[PDB]
Amino acid sequence: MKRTWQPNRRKRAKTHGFRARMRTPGGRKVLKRRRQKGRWRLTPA
Amino acid sequence: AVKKFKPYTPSRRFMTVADFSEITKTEPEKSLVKPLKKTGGRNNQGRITVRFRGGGHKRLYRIIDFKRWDKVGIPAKVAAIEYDPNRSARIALLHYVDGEKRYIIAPDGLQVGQQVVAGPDAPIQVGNALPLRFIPVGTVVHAVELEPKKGAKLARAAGTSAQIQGREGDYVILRLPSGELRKVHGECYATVGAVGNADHKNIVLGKAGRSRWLGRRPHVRGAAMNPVDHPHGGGEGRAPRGRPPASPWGWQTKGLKTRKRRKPSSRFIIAR
RNA sequence: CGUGGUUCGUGGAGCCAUGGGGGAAUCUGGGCGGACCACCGCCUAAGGCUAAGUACUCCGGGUGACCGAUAGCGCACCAGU
RNA sequence: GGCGAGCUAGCCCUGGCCAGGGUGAAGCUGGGGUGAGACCCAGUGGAGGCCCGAACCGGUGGGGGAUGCAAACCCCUCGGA
RNA sequence: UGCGAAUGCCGGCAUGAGUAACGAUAAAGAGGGUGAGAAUCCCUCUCGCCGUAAGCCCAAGGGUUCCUACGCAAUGGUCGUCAGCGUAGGGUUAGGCGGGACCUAAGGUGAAGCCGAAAGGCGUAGCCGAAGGGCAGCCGGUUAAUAUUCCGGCCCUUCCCGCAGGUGCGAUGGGGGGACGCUCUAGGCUAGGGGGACCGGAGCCAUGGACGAGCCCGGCCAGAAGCGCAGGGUGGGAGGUAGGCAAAUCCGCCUCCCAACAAGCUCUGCGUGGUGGGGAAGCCCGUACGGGUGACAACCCCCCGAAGCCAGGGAGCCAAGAAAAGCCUCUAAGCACAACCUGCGGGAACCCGUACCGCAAACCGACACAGGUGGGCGGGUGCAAGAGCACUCAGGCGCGCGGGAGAACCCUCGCCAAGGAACUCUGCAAGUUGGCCCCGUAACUUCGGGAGAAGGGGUGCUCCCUGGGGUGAUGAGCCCCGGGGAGCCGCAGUGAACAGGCUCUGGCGACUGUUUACCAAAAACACAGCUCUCUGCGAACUCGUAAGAGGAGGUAUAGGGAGCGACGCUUGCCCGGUGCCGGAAGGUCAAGGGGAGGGGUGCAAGCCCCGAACCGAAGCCCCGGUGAACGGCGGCCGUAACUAUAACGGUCCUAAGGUAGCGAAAUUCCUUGUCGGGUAAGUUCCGACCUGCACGAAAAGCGUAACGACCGGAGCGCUGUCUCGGCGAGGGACCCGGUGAAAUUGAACUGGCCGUGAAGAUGCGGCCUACCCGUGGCAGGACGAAAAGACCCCGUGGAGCUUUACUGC
RNA sequence: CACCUCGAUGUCGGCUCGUCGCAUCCUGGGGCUGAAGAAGGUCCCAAGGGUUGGGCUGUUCGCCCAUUAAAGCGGCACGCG
RNA sequence: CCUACGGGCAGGCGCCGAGGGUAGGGCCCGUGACUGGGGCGAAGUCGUAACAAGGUAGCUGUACCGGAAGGUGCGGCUG
RNA sequence: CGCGGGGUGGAGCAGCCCGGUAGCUCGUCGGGCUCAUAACCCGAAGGUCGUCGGUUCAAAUCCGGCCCCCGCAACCA
Ligand SMILES: [Mg+2]
Ligand SMILES: [Mg+2]
Ligand SMILES: [Mg+2]
Ligand SMILES: [Mg+2]
Ligand SMILES: [Mg+2]
Ligand SMILES: [Mg+2]
Ligand SMILES: [Mg+2]
Ligand SMILES: [Mg+2]
Ligand SMILES: [Mg+2]
Ligand SMILES: [Mg+2]
Ligand SMILES: [Mg+2]
Ligand SMILES: [Mg+2]
Ligand SMILES: [Mg+2]
Ligand SMILES: [Mg+2]
Ligand SMILES: [Mg+2]
Ligand SMILES: [Mg+2]
Ligand SMILES: [Mg+2]
Ligand SMILES: [Mg+2]
Ligand SMILES: [Mg+2]
Ligand SMILES: [Mg+2]
Ligand SMILES: [Mg+2]
Ligand SMILES: [Mg+2]
Ligand SMILES: [Mg+2]
Ligand SMILES: [Mg+2]
Ligand SMILES: [Mg+2]
Ligand SMILES: [Mg+2]
Ligand SMILES: [Mg+2]
Ligand SMILES: [Mg+2]
Ligand SMILES: [Mg+2]
Ligand SMILES: [Mg+2]
Ligand SMILES: [Mg+2]
Ligand SMILES: [Mg+2]
Ligand SMILES: [Mg+2]
Ligand SMILES: [Mg+2]
Ligand SMILES: [Mg+2]
Ligand SMILES: [Mg+2]
Ligand SMILES: [Mg+2]
Ligand SMILES: [Mg+2]
Ligand SMILES: [Mg+2]
Ligand SMILES: [Mg+2]
Ligand SMILES: [Mg+2]
Ligand SMILES: [Mg+2]
Ligand SMILES: [Mg+2]
Ligand SMILES: [Mg+2]
Ligand SMILES: [Mg+2]
Ligand SMILES: [Mg+2]
Ligand SMILES: [Mg+2]
Ligand SMILES: [Mg+2]
Ligand SMILES: [Mg+2]
Ligand SMILES: [Mg+2]
Ligand SMILES: [Mg+2]
Ligand SMILES: [Mg+2]
Ligand SMILES: [Mg+2]
Ligand SMILES: [Mg+2]
Ligand SMILES: [Mg+2]
Ligand SMILES: [Mg+2]
Ligand SMILES: [Mg+2]
Ligand SMILES: [Mg+2]
Ligand SMILES: [Mg+2]
Ligand SMILES: [Mg+2]
Ligand SMILES: [Mg+2]
Ligand SMILES: [Mg+2]
Ligand SMILES: [Mg+2]
Ligand SMILES: [Mg+2]
Ligand SMILES: [Mg+2]
Ligand SMILES: [Mg+2]
Ligand SMILES: [Mg+2]
Ligand SMILES: [Mg+2]
Ligand SMILES: [Mg+2]
Ligand SMILES: [Mg+2]
Ligand SMILES: [Mg+2]
Ligand SMILES: [Mg+2]
Ligand SMILES: [Mg+2]
Ligand SMILES: [Mg+2]
Ligand SMILES: [Mg+2]
Ligand SMILES: [Mg+2]
Ligand SMILES: [Mg+2]
Ligand SMILES: [Mg+2]
Ligand SMILES: [Mg+2]
Ligand SMILES: [Mg+2]
Ligand SMILES: [Mg+2]
Ligand SMILES: [Mg+2]
Ligand SMILES: [Mg+2]
Ligand SMILES: [Mg+2]
Ligand SMILES: [Mg+2]
Ligand SMILES: [Mg+2]
Ligand SMILES: [Mg+2]
Ligand SMILES: [Mg+2]
Ligand SMILES: [Mg+2]
Ligand SMILES: [Mg+2]
Ligand SMILES: [Mg+2]
Ligand SMILES: [Mg+2]
Ligand SMILES: [Mg+2]
Ligand SMILES: [Mg+2]
Ligand SMILES: [Mg+2]
Ligand SMILES: [Mg+2]
Ligand SMILES: [Mg+2]
Ligand SMILES: [Mg+2]
Ligand SMILES: [Mg+2]
Ligand SMILES: [Mg+2]
Ligand SMILES: [Mg+2]
Ligand SMILES: [Mg+2]
Ligand SMILES: [Mg+2]
Ligand SMILES: [Mg+2]
Ligand SMILES: [Mg+2]
Ligand SMILES: [Mg+2]
Ligand SMILES: [Mg+2]
Ligand SMILES: [Mg+2]
Ligand SMILES: [Mg+2]
Ligand SMILES: [Mg+2]
Ligand SMILES: [Mg+2]
Ligand SMILES: [Mg+2]
Ligand SMILES: [Mg+2]
Ligand SMILES: [Mg+2]
Ligand SMILES: [Mg+2]
Ligand SMILES: [Mg+2]
Ligand SMILES: [Mg+2]
Ligand SMILES: [Mg+2]
Ligand SMILES: [Mg+2]
Ligand SMILES: [Mg+2]
Ligand SMILES: [Mg+2]
Ligand SMILES: [Mg+2]
Ligand SMILES: [Mg+2]
Ligand SMILES: [Mg+2]
Ligand SMILES: [Mg+2]
Ligand SMILES: [Mg+2]
Ligand SMILES: [Mg+2]
Ligand SMILES: [Mg+2]
Ligand SMILES: [Mg+2]
Ligand SMILES: [Mg+2]
Ligand SMILES: [Mg+2]
Ligand SMILES: [Mg+2]
Ligand SMILES: [Mg+2]
Ligand SMILES: [Mg+2]
Ligand SMILES: [Mg+2]
Ligand SMILES: [Mg+2]
Ligand SMILES: [Mg+2]
Ligand SMILES: [Mg+2]
Ligand SMILES: [Mg+2]
Ligand SMILES: [Mg+2]
Ligand SMILES: [Mg+2]
Ligand SMILES: [Mg+2]
Ligand SMILES: [Mg+2]
Ligand SMILES: [Mg+2]
Ligand SMILES: [Mg+2]
Ligand SMILES: [Mg+2]
Ligand SMILES: [Mg+2]
Ligand SMILES: [Mg+2]
Ligand SMILES: [Mg+2]
Ligand SMILES: [Mg+2]
Ligand SMILES: [Mg+2]
Ligand SMILES: [Mg+2]
Ligand SMILES: [Mg+2]
Ligand SMILES: [Mg+2]
Ligand SMILES: [Mg+2]
Ligand SMILES: [Mg+2]
Ligand SMILES: [Mg+2]
Repeated sequence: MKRTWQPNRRKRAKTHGFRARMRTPGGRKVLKRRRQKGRWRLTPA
Repeated sequence: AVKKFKPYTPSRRFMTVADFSEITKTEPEKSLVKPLKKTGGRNNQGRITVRFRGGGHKRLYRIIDFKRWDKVGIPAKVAAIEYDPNRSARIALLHYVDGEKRYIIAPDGLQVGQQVVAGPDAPIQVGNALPLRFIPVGTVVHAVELEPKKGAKLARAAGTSAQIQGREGDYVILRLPSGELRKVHGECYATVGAVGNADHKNIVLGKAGRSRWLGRRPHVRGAAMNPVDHPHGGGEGRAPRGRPPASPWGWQTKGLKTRKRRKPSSRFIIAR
């Protein structure tokens, strides 16, 4: 039946995007985290 | 005066629709003075703050004129009486000789051809607005201001009226639709007559769907709930309140008075 | 009056700070020595600056009765893959 | 302390869809009726959380499936339309 | 620092096992080719399957999967020479298509402003924000692979400059406009489709007949101006003006004068059109696809006809149906040697996307997964219609293991003698019924219903006669509704496919609806409707620390909370307790005021502590009201001229002792109460009695037509449900080739009985029986597998819930 | 009673298939009788084989209808998921 | 088959048709657990409604209430 | 079996707690008013306190056994 993943390019940027991460202070932290750890990707592609 | 239906379908049996003979040749309710986009939404920034609302026919806002001193002396002719989905009442469209058009909430018996006017002058005839103080004790009236220049706020629902039982000092005594006795400043513009479309009280939606077109979503009794979400909720095959009847938020809903006591408004009230 | 800080949890409860109310004085003036008074002493509030000794290790070096690829950092290897 | 309404629930803005059948409300016109009416009868008309029934939305009973085709499926039957 | 256990951790390898399975039962067969190797790749022919699709286009998403050469280790459930796989090279062409240098929507963001310990929150203008609004390209050809993008033909927009002609030009400002619902619907067209004796075409005469008005095949597409046909839009002139936050000559309003018509003007649609281009069968070629010919192809008449176009068309209705820009007009500063408008002409025209898959092997589901996924097109014949059903065109497929065999058993189907619910918890299941036309149809009812009630008859084909309509000329043709008559055939004419079994009677809920995504669809929720109660508007109420916001741009015919639940007849008594409402007195009580008096230290002045009376709120007490507020609504004894029984009486208690109605009930313990009814026989069912363990009136009482995938009873019809089984079919099971799992597993050389043993022994005792090893089957046992029992207890273990538990906010 | 089993010994009835016991329901053989015959009563022997179809209820059981030679009682984890 | 054949009879088919069957209606009668009132019946219970202001003038139509007669409300009659 | 209450003149109740008193209403009996009855008024009688013990100076009362009557409870399984 209908599963949980209905990919939508716009939703994914609008939600987990870089510009999205940067507004909420909690989001900046996510980035600050993924950098510290050295994530090759700070954000979904 | 409230149209009936034959029972050619259930719910059509006891159902009842408004009578629209007072609706002068009218359909597209003239832009300019209204309509106006009406932002219909059932809650505030985020959360629902008024329960069981939503859906319902999309509707254009009719920007009506609730202060008439705006046009002292300048009379106007009654051009039309039309449907407004934003109030129980009907709105009269009146052309001024100024060339300006605006809607007014249609008084009862107001014919489509009358000259209307507002001001200390103003003949005491149905449709004319006047500062209360200059209105003969005993006359009924509607669309009353509560404080000078703040715009009419009383008796605007279909059929609602208000009598001026007397005067005292800068104020006049009004008997409101509620039956309350209120001192109101004499300088407050009222407009002689009683609202209108008063058969409005006797319509019968008839079906569930009808209540929805009006944008009223289903209402569920606490009783039907669990204890998590309402004071009455749980205990097997239902069971009497089991406490003094209360709102989902805990407060009692039978009799408990809720008006703030220290309200300054208090010293100008005198009834039910 | 209401609270915090101090070992001090209302305790005989000072001292320091202060949300609220009232509200001074300028050397013979003020604060303090654990309720309060006296005596005796200590110090000059309601402005500010001040290196060094002190803390830490992304980083560099030196050592090891530290590990030796299931150990040792998650990664000795194109691993935060 | 953060991450989630790309599943699901509600609401908001803006678009889209519902084969074809049937029943025949008001109103209208004509005839009758009366002091005038009510009302009656035809014809017309085409209302309805109206009827039958695909799409579409469902999940009623049963059978199968049970390391499945499937971490909710398949067939027959059934509800709304 | 020593391992054998921790349902231990990581890793390796076993067992089950050559076992189950190899993923829809739409289906295959042969020939030829290639190759080391072929059921599996290429080609041909034959067969089968989709065809409102299993064909075709678009949007998401995916991201080289596209085309070609070479290749087969692995991925492919077998094979593989093939592939969506490995390597390499190629491939995505736009002023007009989509999106951006346009507009606004919800929402977001946000100068001003407001609020918040910090983080931050709100927020007017503005800005961002589209599948909505605006806006100029149609058709053919070409590539292995792109094309409205290249080419070809015809056509068009904007920007810049110039020339001419015209005018007060000028806007972020004003106004008109854009501009809007649902249902039904007129006329005229179009896509689309059928027919044709007419036009064009390779061929064909078979097997008994046919050389024929034979058969088979095709008879179009795009297209400016102009012109026609249909439709939408729209008044003209003058005067006054105080309104449209400046100004308008525009709009609004008033008077007057002319058309009220679409006449005029204007826009769109359709037709015709220069021109451009396509163009079947069949046959020939060689494919892995296509290509030549057929061709100088022909290219025409008739009919059926949209849900689409003219579009803002018309009518009815109530629930009363976005915005902004482009656009037009008006003026403002400003400029008017400007500027703008019309026509022509030259020049200029940017960024991103474009391959391929897209109902699926390329998207979401760990998989080449029987699931999920939005919009458009979706032909023909027939069946009353239709997107239904059957067959079929175009196109696409036979679903990536096969070959044999003909057991049990299972699944999915077909039929069955006699009987016909005897089956069972229950007709579960399955059968019967079944479309259309006509005849006919009850109680009851809210007059609509109940109704497809029930129950019946007709249904094919042939010939003859005959009526009406649409299109044409009134005529033929063609298309459509029929009407009457005489006959033919079968077991049977909706001859296949899709297509209600019916009636009677109770319970609950009025009704359509909603719900435990994945064990409950219901008598539960919701529902119109009744009642209570709160709220006078900066309303009550809700969210938030706040600002603020919803309520509502609403105003008591309104909004919030609560119960009840269409409708009908109704809803009694108790205010003592709890709640709520009223009560300016009195009683009590906090801070505070107040200070009579007491005390600590000083020689003193003083300084500093305590602290009575007294004036000090709400609340509580107290005093009343209140029942669709929380709630409640008696016990014993006696009594009538047979007997029973008790209208009547006595007494105790209470705040008051249950009224109407209903009652063995979704409630009745005793209980299969008792009587009647149904049955040969009735624990259930219907009617009734009342002895109501333990009904009762808005947690409503009693009824009620209609409605129900609810639940109970009865009958008719019909049946494999059954007596009671039998046969048959296909898919597995079996055998052969290929691939090849899983839970589980202390180790095994693993029998019966009677005993014993931690009380249920393959494993101990005694006896009995038994050569070693497999295969197809059955499930009694291994206290068989699975899950550290959900029940039960225990833990001074958790958590959700409640209140007159405690203590807080 | 609390002995194995709570790191699971599925718990009533039905259906299917049975197998055993005898304390025998029927048939076979008997003694006694208040056994005339016929039919019975009662105890003894005997487990070969047999022991019906229906209505009510989930029922086991029980009641009832119609029969019958008879409509037997128990055990087998109240036999057997 | 018979003729005195362009005939008759037999025989065949068809309409109608007694009645039989299936289905659904109507009217009437009998009967039924139980149930409503009614009539009648030498000496039952309870009360006092009416007749005399019947000890609350009576009666009345309606409505509510009550062991019972009744009471009360609203209006009407005078008998 | 469990738990709680009750038993007192003829009827229905109080007196039991807290030891010594037996009380209220009705009924019954005699007397009045009445033609008579009821109502009404004046008087009166009647109880060992369910039984058996126990405690105490003394028991309806406090205690235990039993006999009765009424009510409640019987849940997970
Ligand atoms: Mg996932
Ligand atoms: Mg993923
Ligand atoms: Mg998108
Ligand atoms: Mg920062
Ligand atoms: Mg890198
Ligand atoms: Mg509700
Ligand atoms: Mg609930
Ligand atoms: Mg919650
Ligand atoms: Mg609660
Ligand atoms: Mg409750
Ligand atoms: Mg209950
Ligand atoms: Mg303490
Ligand atoms: Mg201070
Ligand atoms: Mg000093
Ligand atoms: Mg000090
Ligand atoms: Mg000291
Ligand atoms: Mg000091
Ligand atoms: Mg200082
Ligand atoms: Mg200093
Ligand atoms: Mg420093
Ligand atoms: Mg280092
Ligand atoms: Mg070492
Ligand atoms: Mg290693
Ligand atoms: Mg390592
Ligand atoms: Mg490091
Ligand atoms: Mg590691
Ligand atoms: Mg690396
Ligand atoms: Mg969502
Ligand atoms: Mg419907
Ligand atoms: Mg229906
Ligand atoms: Mg339907
Ligand atoms: Mg469609
Ligand atoms: Mg199902
Ligand atoms: Mg279900
Ligand atoms: Mg199912
Ligand atoms: Mg199932
Ligand atoms: Mg059906
Ligand atoms: Mg259906
Ligand atoms: Mg080991
Ligand atoms: Mg060990
Ligand atoms: Mg390895
Ligand atoms: Mg095996
Ligand atoms: Mg096998
Ligand atoms: Mg196999
Ligand atoms: Mg496909
Ligand atoms: Mg690749
Ligand atoms: Mg190749
Ligand atoms: Mg390979
Ligand atoms: Mg392979
Ligand atoms: Mg596979
Ligand atoms: Mg390819
Ligand atoms: Mg490749
Ligand atoms: Mg495109
Ligand atoms: Mg530019
Ligand atoms: Mg914008
Ligand atoms: Mg913000
Ligand atoms: Mg924009
Ligand atoms: Mg658009
Ligand atoms: Mg465009
Ligand atoms: Mg093309
Ligand atoms: Mg292509
Ligand atoms: Mg055409
Ligand atoms: Mg055509
Ligand atoms: Mg030729
Ligand atoms: Mg021939
Ligand atoms: Mg010829
Ligand atoms: Mg043709
Ligand atoms: Mg005009
Ligand atoms: Mg054209
Ligand atoms: Mg043209
Ligand atoms: Mg040509
Ligand atoms: Mg081919
Ligand atoms: Mg229109
Ligand atoms: Mg703008
Ligand atoms: Mg101009
Ligand atoms: Mg392309
Ligand atoms: Mg393409
Ligand atoms: Mg594919
Ligand atoms: Mg495609
Ligand atoms: Mg599709
Ligand atoms: Mg996939
Ligand atoms: Mg596959
Ligand atoms: Mg698939
Ligand atoms: Mg779906
Ligand atoms: Mg036919
Ligand atoms: Mg059909
Ligand atoms: Mg089909
Ligand atoms: Mg087919
Ligand atoms: Mg084909
Ligand atoms: Mg397959
Ligand atoms: Mg049969
Ligand atoms: Mg038969
Ligand atoms: Mg039969
Ligand atoms: Mg039966
Ligand atoms: Mg049976
Ligand atoms: Mg069935
Ligand atoms: Mg069928
Ligand atoms: Mg019925
Ligand atoms: Mg035929
Ligand atoms: Mg004709
Ligand atoms: Mg049907
Ligand atoms: Mg049906
Ligand atoms: Mg219902
Ligand atoms: Mg659902
Ligand atoms: Mg469910
Ligand atoms: Mg507001
Ligand atoms: Mg608002
Ligand atoms: Mg309810
Ligand atoms: Mg009540
Ligand atoms: Mg009370
Ligand atoms: Mg009271
Ligand atoms: Mg009270
Ligand atoms: Mg009280
Ligand atoms: Mg007698
Ligand atoms: Mg009961
Ligand atoms: Mg009988
Ligand atoms: Mg039952
Ligand atoms: Mg009761
Ligand atoms: Mg009840
Ligand atoms: Mg109630
Ligand atoms: Mg109810
Ligand atoms: Mg009922
Ligand atoms: Mg329903
Ligand atoms: Mg149902
Ligand atoms: Mg069978
Ligand atoms: Mg063996
Ligand atoms: Mg043993
Ligand atoms: Mg031994
Ligand atoms: Mg042994
Ligand atoms: Mg074996
Ligand atoms: Mg076994
Ligand atoms: Mg088996
Ligand atoms: Mg086990
Ligand atoms: Mg455990
Ligand atoms: Mg605890
Ligand atoms: Mg034990
Ligand atoms: Mg023990
Ligand atoms: Mg075990
Ligand atoms: Mg024996
Ligand atoms: Mg039964
Ligand atoms: Mg047995
Ligand atoms: Mg037992
Ligand atoms: Mg058992
Ligand atoms: Mg089982
Ligand atoms: Mg009788
Ligand atoms: Mg009687
Ligand atoms: Mg009387
Ligand atoms: Mg009397
Ligand atoms: Mg009287
Ligand atoms: Mg009484
Ligand atoms: Mg009366
Ligand atoms: Mg009277
Ligand atoms: Mg007594
Ligand atoms: Mg006495
Ligand atoms: Mg006496
Ligand atoms: Mg004694
Ligand atoms: Mg419990």
